[PDB]
Amino acid sequence: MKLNISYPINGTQKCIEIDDEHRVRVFYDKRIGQEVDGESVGDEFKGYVFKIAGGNDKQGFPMKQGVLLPTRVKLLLAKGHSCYRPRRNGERKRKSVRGAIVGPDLAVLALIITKKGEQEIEGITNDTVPKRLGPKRANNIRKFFGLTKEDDVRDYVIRREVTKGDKSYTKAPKIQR
Amino acid sequence: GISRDSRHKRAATGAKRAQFRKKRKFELGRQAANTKIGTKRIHPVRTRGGNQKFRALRIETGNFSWASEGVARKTRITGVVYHPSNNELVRTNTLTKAAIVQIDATPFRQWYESHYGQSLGKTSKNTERKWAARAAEAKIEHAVDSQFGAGRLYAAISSRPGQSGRCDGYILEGEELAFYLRRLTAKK
Amino acid sequence: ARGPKKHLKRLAAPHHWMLDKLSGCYAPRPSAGPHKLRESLPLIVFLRNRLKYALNGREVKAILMQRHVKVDGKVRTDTTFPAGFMDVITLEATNENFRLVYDVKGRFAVHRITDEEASYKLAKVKKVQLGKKGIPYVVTHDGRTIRYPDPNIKVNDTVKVDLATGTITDFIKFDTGKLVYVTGGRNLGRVGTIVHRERHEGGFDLVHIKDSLENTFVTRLNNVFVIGEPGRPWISLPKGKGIKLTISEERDRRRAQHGL
RNA sequence: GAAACUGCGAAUGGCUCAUUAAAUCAGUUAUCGUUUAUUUGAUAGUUCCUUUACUACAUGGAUAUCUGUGGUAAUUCUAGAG
RNA sequence: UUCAUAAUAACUUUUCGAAUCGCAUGGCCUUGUGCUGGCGAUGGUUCAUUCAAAUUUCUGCCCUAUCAACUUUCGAUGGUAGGAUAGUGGCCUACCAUGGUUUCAACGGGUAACGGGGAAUAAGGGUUCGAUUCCGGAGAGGGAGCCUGAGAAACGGCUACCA
Ligand SMILES: [Mg+2]
Ligand SMILES: [Mg+2]
Ligand SMILES: [Mg+2]
Ligand SMILES: [Mg+2]
Ligand SMILES: [Mg+2]
Ligand SMILES: [Mg+2]
Ligand SMILES: [Mg+2]
Ligand SMILES: [Mg+2]
Ligand SMILES: [Mg+2]
Ligand SMILES: [Mg+2]
Ligand SMILES: [Mg+2]
Ligand SMILES: [Mg+2]
Ligand SMILES: [Mg+2]
Ligand SMILES: [Mg+2]
Ligand SMILES: [Mg+2]
Ligand SMILES: [Mg+2]
Repeated sequence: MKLNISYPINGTQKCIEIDDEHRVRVFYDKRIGQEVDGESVGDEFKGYVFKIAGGNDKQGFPMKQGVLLPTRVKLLLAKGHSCYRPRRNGERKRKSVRGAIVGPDLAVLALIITKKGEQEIEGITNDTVPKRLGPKRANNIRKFFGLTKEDDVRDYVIRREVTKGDKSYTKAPKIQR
Repeated sequence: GISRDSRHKRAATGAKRAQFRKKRKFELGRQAANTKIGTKRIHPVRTRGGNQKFRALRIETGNFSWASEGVARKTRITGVVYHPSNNELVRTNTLTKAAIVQIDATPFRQWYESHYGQSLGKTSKNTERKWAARAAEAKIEHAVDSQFGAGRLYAAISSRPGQSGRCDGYILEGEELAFYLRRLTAKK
Repeated sequence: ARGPKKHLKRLAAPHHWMLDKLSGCYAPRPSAGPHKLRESLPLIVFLRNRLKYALNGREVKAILMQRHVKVDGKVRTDTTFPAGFMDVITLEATNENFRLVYDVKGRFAVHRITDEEASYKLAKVKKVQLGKKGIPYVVTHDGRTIRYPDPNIKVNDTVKVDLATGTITDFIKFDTGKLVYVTGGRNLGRVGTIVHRERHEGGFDLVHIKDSLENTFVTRLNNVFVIGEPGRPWISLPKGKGIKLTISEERDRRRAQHGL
């Protein structure tokens, strides 16, 4: 089934389709938050290792963390929980949700790559996705720079330039605190 | 869901009132605290108009006051020995208001020792002159000395742990204590 | 209803706002403020209706927003502000100053009153209490809480707030033979002198009032507002001074004073 | 100035008369028997705890919006990553 | 009034006591980013006031006796203590007392009964109507249960059963 792999440090990710019944066999009976070696999921995944963080059932129901069940169940979710977003304040809703144990009923497996392996993936182990925007709070910028705090962080704010086609203009965030 | 409205009760005459309206929210009643002893565990409850209330189930220590010389000290509740409403709470060690409990009684003891120094159960010149000015006026009655020798004081709680969350009360003393010993001797 | 009510249908508005029973389904509900809504007067009513300076709701909103209304020396930019009895409304445009006092028909009449006296205001003492740290304080009918009052100021008494600093300037002690105003019931707008104040142990004090025309009535003490000493009112009484001419006397006034 | 977070209202208004015969309601009282966002008027030095070593010229981490990957036939369904 | 308030002893899984925004940015010269400094906007503890909300006293309701006794083991009336309540209160629990209403119609039954301000009718007395333009109450298919908030047992809010 579909596997959504995500490398955090490169900040990249991809979707991979697998049809063989045996590469996914190791994913069976493995709950969210566990680690599975990359040798047993693909001969191109040598050295790799997969943290399992959520997924989607064949009916589209996501798997909630800490359900420890290989089936679906109806749960009364509220604010703070996953698999639900409340519209009104304190609006509890009873919704279906897949259990945290991975079984054959799954359709997408959300997987983090943790350890860099031997054979490199196309654009995940190689390419890096830049951060879309930098820090905003003053001390956050200082920490992101290691700026020896008493150094007038005023100027060191990043400044993104965009060209309208006729005018090049700068846009930089306002520093809070 | 526990209502406290008067509608469900019969009329003074005795007629069975028909249901006028489904019970409201400003008439609600919540579960009893039925507090216990040990491992302090107070749960906040958000009541009408904010105004946090504190359920004080499983409370071990609290403030207790002595009326004669009027001094308050934090001390441990050690079991309940009498309850004027239901002895079942006594058997289950459920602590509610007006219950009668025993006190570790040490803090009162060395407060007395550092305050009068009469060596119950059987220095700087300033302290000596204070004691001389006191002139052995600490003639507190005999029964409290008896349980001081025993080591456990007899206190009656006065705070409501169900609402306040605290565990405050006052020692039985004077004729008060007398009365309850009679009742306790009825238990004995 | 489950919670506060925020709409005032037109017929349910007090008959002293005395609006038009047609031309509208609702009436301006006064927002929470210094006066009871039954006794108060929204600024929109005072401007659109009493003064006709505006024409409708938008005009009153524009008037209040640009900070030309000053209720007791403060702006009060909300349309339904409850400008109640004895409040002062200042318009720097037209440099005009009004004080709300009932005309003897019993209505909030438009009383153009001078700038010099517009500096201060009168108030009735509704409570005298001791707040935290043993600090005496006095609560007037506006809800103004004046701290550190004169030690012999008592309840039902009257005070003269300077309305600039908001402190106590002078006060009048309630007792017999004293000029007085009425603020409720059939005797709205009536002005007289206290002849007797029967106690009635257990509640609901009553006072007897005799006016200049030598007519006599009786009114509740909650309903009473001492206004000064006889012959020397502490404010400028409205036209007619609240004598409550009889209907036949009013007809004779219409017939006699008549020029067209 | 979209979106989203935050705040506030959504308990007002509108409709109907099914239930209800000391029930509702009306007039008249009481709350020295209580909660009260808001509006209005006032309202606080002590947060030091042994004060002869602290950020007060400003303390920390997430988090939506967004960038991208999806799932379900579909619902104001939303899981993973930054 | 055990009130307002004050004071002593203590207590707290220690609430608040501005690390927030806009405009104008003046004065002092200790002439530096130095010292101060106005008008507001949001907050914020407490006490008042207002919008209120809950209860609450007396009196008042249509027909029916082919409804004369009704209520209490399951609260019926009261006592005490506790629990819960925002708060009084059999509102609930524990233990006691056996009490409360009734021929001045209680209790039960009926209402093609929501109550009222009012409408028709009109010598006077009255008779009938009042679902509906205002005030109250109740309800969102029938039932229960609840989160958020100051305020809901909310339903153009959720949970479950029944249809
Ligand atoms: Mg309504
Ligand atoms: Mg009946
Ligand atoms: Mg007191
Ligand atoms: Mg009681
Ligand atoms: Mg009717
Ligand atoms: Mg009906
Ligand atoms: Mg009707
Ligand atoms: Mg009908
Ligand atoms: Mg209505
Ligand atoms: Mg409803
Ligand atoms: Mg229907
Ligand atoms: Mg709110
Ligand atoms: Mg409902
Ligand atoms: Mg609807
Ligand atoms: Mg509605
Ligand atoms: Mg909803």
